[PDB]
Amino acid sequence: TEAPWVTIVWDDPVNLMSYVTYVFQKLFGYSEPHATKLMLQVHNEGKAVVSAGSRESMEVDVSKLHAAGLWATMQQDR
Ligand SMILES: [Mg+2]
Ligand SMILES: [Mg+2]
Ligand code: NI
Repeated sequence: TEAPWVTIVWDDPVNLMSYVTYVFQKLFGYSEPHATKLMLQVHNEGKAVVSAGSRESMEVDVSKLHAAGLWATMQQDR
């Protein structure tokens, strides 16, 4: 069966919170309040879904995030 996927960013001990907010705006076109909210969700919960779409589209988002130095994975949405 067909299924959509999500990209998840994970908290890490090195990166700056301000960097993550910028990366989400730059890579995804998100507004500042959206990017900051997602950043704080990852930082306070340990992880958060940052984007959603086809498996192929999430593969691109994971690669973009890895090149930025962020810990990203993808998984099917259930
Ligand atoms: Mg990270
Ligand atoms: Mg879900
Ligand atoms: Ni921290």
